[PDB]
Amino acid sequence: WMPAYACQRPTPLTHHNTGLSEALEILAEAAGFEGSEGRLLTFCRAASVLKALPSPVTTLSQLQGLPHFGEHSSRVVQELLEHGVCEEVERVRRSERYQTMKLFTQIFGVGVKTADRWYREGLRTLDDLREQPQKLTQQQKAGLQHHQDLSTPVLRSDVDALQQVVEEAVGQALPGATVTLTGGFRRGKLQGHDVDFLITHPKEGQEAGLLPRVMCRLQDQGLILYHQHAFERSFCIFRLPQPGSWKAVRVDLVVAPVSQFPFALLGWTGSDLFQRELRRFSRKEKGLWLNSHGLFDPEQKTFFQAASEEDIFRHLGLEYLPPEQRNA
DNA sequence: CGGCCTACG
DNA sequence: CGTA
DNA sequence: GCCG
Ligand SMILES: Nc1nc2c([nH]c(=O)n2[C@H]2C[C@H](O)[C@@H](COP(=O)(O)OP(=O)(O)OP(=O)(O)O)O2)c(=O)[nH]1
Ligand SMILES: [Ca+2]
Ligand SMILES: [Ca+2]
Ligand SMILES: [Ca+2]
Ligand SMILES: [Cl-]
Ligand code: NA
Repeated sequence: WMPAYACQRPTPLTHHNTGLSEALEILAEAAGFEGSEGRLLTFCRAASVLKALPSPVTTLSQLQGLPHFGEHSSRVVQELLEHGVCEEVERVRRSERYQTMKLFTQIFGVGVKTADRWYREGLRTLDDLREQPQKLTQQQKAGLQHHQDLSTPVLRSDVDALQQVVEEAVGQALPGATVTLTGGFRRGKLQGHDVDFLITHPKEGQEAGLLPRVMCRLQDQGLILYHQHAFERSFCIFRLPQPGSWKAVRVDLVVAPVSQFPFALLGWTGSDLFQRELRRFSRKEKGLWLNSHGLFDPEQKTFFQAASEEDIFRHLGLEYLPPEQRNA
């Protein structure tokens, strides 16, 4: 009754099993820190199944038949239901390894492989990194410089102000170009770690070269603290004005041709797990290859022409889910 | 047993 | 590798 | 870790 892929079922933002899902997500995160993407995926999928249930799980029995629940995930839920705590989860939480890998991977520009190397070298704190700036890329230096602000959740007021300044720069760069808010905010979240914008133009090809012109206009207005610079994606840090001051905010900008807009909108709206599951479903169940540019039939060697996200869902044989039900 | 999303910067 |  |  519970479909196996997250893209086959609605997942609302508010759900009924946060305690259980948070515990499984700890184990998922720790599996990633140890280099097991497969165990990460299973524990994420099991946590996501719980977010899709209509009611709180109160008894072991209620897991029977659910996909992605086997002996390990079931034992974790068992222990939480019976004792309010799972020893394995608590051991991970309080481990030096987990706490330090979380601290380091939370830096913009630092992933698991980098964090693990630094951990093996004996580094433990952000101060330790700042004292060895030779080990840092320019992206990491920016992430570390602005780490305090980047740890502060971005709210909706920040989004609306950011969208106004992005729209102004986009309109100055190319008349008729548009800006669409994507990411978690489009799914209905009230906070995020960054703001995501998708930029296009209704006339195919007019958007070529647009992102450098936007970035230059934002940089000239003093709004850019960091960006990597032809390009179509920018993972930036913006100097966002605040009353009497400013704060650093992570902003992602993507430019796509309008032919690709539905695919880019779907991909960048997420969630991360929802999109990996949708791409897996497409390839493994339907034989079609999905990305943020298109949906390819490798036997006909043709791309599906979609005018909306709904068209993509329909072509994949899936019930349509609005963004606020993609919170897998 | 092997697979596990995707590709741009 | 990073985005993640 | 779970599944095809
Ligand atoms: N984080 C992440 N996002 C991914 C991945 N693959 C993929 O297509 N995306 C898409 C879906 C996300 O909604 C979109 C933007 O990334 P994001 O981390 O800002 O996601 P979010 O807005 O839901 O998160 P947040 O700001 O609320 O923390 O990128 C991936 O592996 N990780
Ligand atoms: Ca990081
Ligand atoms: Ca975001
Ligand atoms: Ca983002
Ligand atoms: Cl694994
Ligand atoms: Na099972």
